[PDB]
Amino acid sequence: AGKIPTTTMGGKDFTFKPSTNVSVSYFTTNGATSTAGTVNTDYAVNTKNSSGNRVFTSTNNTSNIWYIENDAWKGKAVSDSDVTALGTGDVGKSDFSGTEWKS
Amino acid sequence: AGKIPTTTMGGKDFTFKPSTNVSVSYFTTNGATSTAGTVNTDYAVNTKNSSGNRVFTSTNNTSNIWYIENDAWKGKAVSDSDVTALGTGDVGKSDFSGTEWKS
Amino acid sequence: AGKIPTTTMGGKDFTFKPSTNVSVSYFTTNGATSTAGTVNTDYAVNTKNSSGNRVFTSTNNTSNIWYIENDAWKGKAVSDSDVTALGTGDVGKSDFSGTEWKS
Amino acid sequence: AGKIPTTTMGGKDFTFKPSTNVSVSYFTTNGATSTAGTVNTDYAVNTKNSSGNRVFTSTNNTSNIWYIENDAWKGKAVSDSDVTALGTGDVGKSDFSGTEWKS
Amino acid sequence: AGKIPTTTMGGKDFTFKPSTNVSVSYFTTNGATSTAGTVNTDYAVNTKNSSGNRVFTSTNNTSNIWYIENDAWKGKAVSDSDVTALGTGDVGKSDFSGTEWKS
Amino acid sequence: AGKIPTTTMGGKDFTFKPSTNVSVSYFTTNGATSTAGTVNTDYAVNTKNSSGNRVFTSTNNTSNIWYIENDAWKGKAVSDSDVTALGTGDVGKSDFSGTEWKS
Amino acid sequence: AGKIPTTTMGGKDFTFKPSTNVSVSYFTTNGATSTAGTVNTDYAVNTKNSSGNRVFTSTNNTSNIWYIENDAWKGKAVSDSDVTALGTGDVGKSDFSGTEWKS
Amino acid sequence: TLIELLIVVAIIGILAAIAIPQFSAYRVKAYNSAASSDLRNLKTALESAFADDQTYPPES
Amino acid sequence: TLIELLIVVAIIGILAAIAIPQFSAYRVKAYNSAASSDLRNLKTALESAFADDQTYPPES
Amino acid sequence: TLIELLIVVAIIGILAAIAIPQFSAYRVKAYNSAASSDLRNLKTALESAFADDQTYPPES
Repeated sequence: AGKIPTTTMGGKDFTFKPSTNVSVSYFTTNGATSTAGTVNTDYAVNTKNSSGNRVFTSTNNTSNIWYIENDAWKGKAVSDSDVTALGTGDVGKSDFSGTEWKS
Repeated sequence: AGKIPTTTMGGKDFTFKPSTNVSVSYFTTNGATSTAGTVNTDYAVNTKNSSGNRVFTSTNNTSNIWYIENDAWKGKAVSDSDVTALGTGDVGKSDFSGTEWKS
Repeated sequence: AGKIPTTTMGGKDFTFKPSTNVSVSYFTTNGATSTAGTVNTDYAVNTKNSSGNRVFTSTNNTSNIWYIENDAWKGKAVSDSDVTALGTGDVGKSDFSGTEWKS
Repeated sequence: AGKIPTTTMGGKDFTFKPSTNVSVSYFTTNGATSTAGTVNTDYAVNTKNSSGNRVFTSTNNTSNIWYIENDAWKGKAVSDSDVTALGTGDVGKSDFSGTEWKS
Repeated sequence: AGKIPTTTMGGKDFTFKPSTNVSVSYFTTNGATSTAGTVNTDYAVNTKNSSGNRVFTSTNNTSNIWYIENDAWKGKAVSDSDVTALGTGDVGKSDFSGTEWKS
Repeated sequence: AGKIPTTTMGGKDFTFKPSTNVSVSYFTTNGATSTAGTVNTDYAVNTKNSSGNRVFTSTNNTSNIWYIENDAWKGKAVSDSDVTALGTGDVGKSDFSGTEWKS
Repeated sequence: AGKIPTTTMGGKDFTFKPSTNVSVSYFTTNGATSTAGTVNTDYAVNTKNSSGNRVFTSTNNTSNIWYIENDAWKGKAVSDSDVTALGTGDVGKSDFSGTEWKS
Repeated sequence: TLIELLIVVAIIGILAAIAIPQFSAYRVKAYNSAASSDLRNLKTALESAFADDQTYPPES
Repeated sequence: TLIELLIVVAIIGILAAIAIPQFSAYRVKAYNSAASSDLRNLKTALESAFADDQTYPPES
Repeated sequence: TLIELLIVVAIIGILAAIAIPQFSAYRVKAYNSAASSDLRNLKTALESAFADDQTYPPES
């Protein structure tokens, strides 16, 4: 769970692959349960280049691409805890108060 | 007043956010008065990137996107007076004589 | 004559403006005679981007949008003779034999 | 036979043309026999874009637009046999058991 | 019971099918009892798109189409209890006090 | 007074409701006096959509539906004075000279 | 066959030329048959600098650019057999198991 | 390449001005046609009520 | 040159955030307008069936 | 300097693989939605022709 989806609920492949060296983490309402009768109304997704100092994230009901840009982590993947990514839950987050910013 | 609306009269969010570095100014007939009994029949809106030399504007009863493109201002926002934006009033402006042009 | 109409017979504005850089030519049965007692039963209209190599046209009693796509003219307007537009007359043209094609 | 009708029994043109790249096949009770004394009480018609993976069909006594959506054929027309279209006969088909579905 | 009728009392099919993805619920005085000697003087019927946030309903002795528009339910069908539909009983409801509104 | 009647003199409901967003004004000879012994021989009635630029009216002894179509008022109801509706009195008006027209 | 295409099916030039010293090999479903009635739904293409130790390849239904990077060949072209290029057939190859890699 | 990012910008500007039309009349006509139909319906209601009671209904 | 590859990066970052809008309401309105039209159609079906049999059809 | 021409090469390689997506489904959906609209239009044409001649038009 928590990784890039490989197939949509309609049985068609998610038909998208990441770049050569970027980590991606993806979260939705009902996880990986491809029960063919559920509806994932929201998503939260984040990406970071393994050698990059920036993690980028976006959610379903928001525009813009929101970053953090901490110089500290430079050889981590988004799977690591100390990246402050948007994990399971807080999937909509139509507003941001004081953590991440792009405006 | 004069800024991007955050919520429509129906109580639903205006559900749109601007780009990372663009200033936006928005004007309507009855300003910010969300009296739940008024009808704003017209709008006048303009946008400019803070580092851009062009300000873009459009109104309710007009097609096309009308610009000015003065090299002079390059680090201003549309809130500044010396941008020659479309302020409160002149909200319809279905025609343009000699100030701004896109045709 | 032969240009985009600015006002309909009812005295209301034709309330449509073309794109930034597209030439438009418009023809009807009785030309520009706004005699307030005539009825234009048909129209023939064509458009082309000044920098485009395609001219697009349609008539009253036809579906589809019929083009020509001659690479030759690339900086002309539809007002020019060497564009092979649909001029005054041949306003209905419910069928096309061998000149222009979209099917 | 089996193609889009060009003229109705009243001698008036069928006055409809298909899109730029869509194949259409049309079937009725008495075929093309414009004997000026017959009555076609039913029709069965199907359409597919030549580059599309879906064939769409409907009949006289049914609502909804019923598709098949087989990825296999992608450059075929509805004239081809391996499209599983609704040919001559089975023109009413007010019900569908297990072949095509839109509900 | 409570679903779209398939056949009228005269033995003729109800000869109407719903849209591709809309749930429908239908109620009448004497339910499904096709005893060929009863008379259903009233009906209460409601519809909602499975992905829609609005449920629409109407009854026999009323004009207009009355909705609720709760954002809460978005993947439910009218068969679900938490939709506040017009169930069996309250079939006429020529007036509405404070629950649903279209005026 | 001056609004849509809710009940006829026979004690039966007027059993008609207006559309979702249309204002209606209704006038008769003896107003609202349901004295159970009077006879209203004539009526004058007008309707307008709150967002519409046209007010429609008709009277007892006239055919056709007579409109005005002033672009000026667009968010008014027929209750407003500046709509030039047919108020109390002039209830028959079998002829129209120069104010409103449908012919 | 197997080389860079010079013209597309529409009769327009393929309007692209390779770098000064790079070999290119290109494969498609129906080879060089410009029969003006076929549709090449897929492509497989590979490039290598004559003095380079890397051969780069991509196909229609895949992202990323997949390389091999064998130091062995350094003065070969992609026309040579001992380069392990993607020849005719295996034109889609939406997945790669253990031969070439970019992830 | 920089030239590619000079044509991306040159197409974004083109596709951001496609002469977007005003959808004001095309909806007020619908509103008007709703009101007119409603009035023509109300006339039927009134004239049936008169044929019931020999009188048009009292106001309100 | 390195400076060219410093502006390519500076434009890729700009064109990767253009305030992409949420297309959620703009589709639920379509779904709602489909359901409402369907119901208004079903009303015609019901009221014709009654004018056939003096009774609205039995459920199911 | 040689080190500058070692980072130009190291950025050209990065910006030449940005996970370019396949634009196949995103267009076949458009083709399908054109064909479906066309069929729904043709249904109107057929049912108007029947209301003219009490018969659907003969084929071809």
